[PDB]
Amino acid sequence: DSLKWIVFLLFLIVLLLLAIVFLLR
Amino acid sequence: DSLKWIVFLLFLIVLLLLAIVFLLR
Amino acid sequence: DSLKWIVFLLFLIVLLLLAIVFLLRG
Amino acid sequence: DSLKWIVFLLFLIVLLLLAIVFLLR
Amino acid sequence: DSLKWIVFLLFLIVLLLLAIVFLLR
Repeated sequence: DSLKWIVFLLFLIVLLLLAIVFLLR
Repeated sequence: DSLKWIVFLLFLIVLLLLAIVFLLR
Repeated sequence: DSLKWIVFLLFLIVLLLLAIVFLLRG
Repeated sequence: DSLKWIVFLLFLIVLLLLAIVFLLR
Repeated sequence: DSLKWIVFLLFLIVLLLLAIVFLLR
């Protein structure tokens, strides 16, 4: 489907923002 | 529910972006 | 419907990204 | 429709991320 | 079709965030 990929990409975005916060701190 | 999943991930994204804003400022 | 909440959160995200742009500018 | 606004906001998010990348480069 | 555009923009956002992480590291 496509909503599954949308959710997975949003999860990847959450992970990448977590990593960005880690690197900023 | 898909839509519900998307709202929660976007809320996490908003929280992380607020954290990034306050880490920059 | 959750589409309204999705649009609200995306609008907040746009605002926060503009804030980040301005913070990186000066 | 709300899908058009979602696409528009995502496109603006892409533009803002491009601006962030350009500023960081 | 708007879902294809949404997935495309989300994938581009993921790529840009990966670039931001790779630039911060």
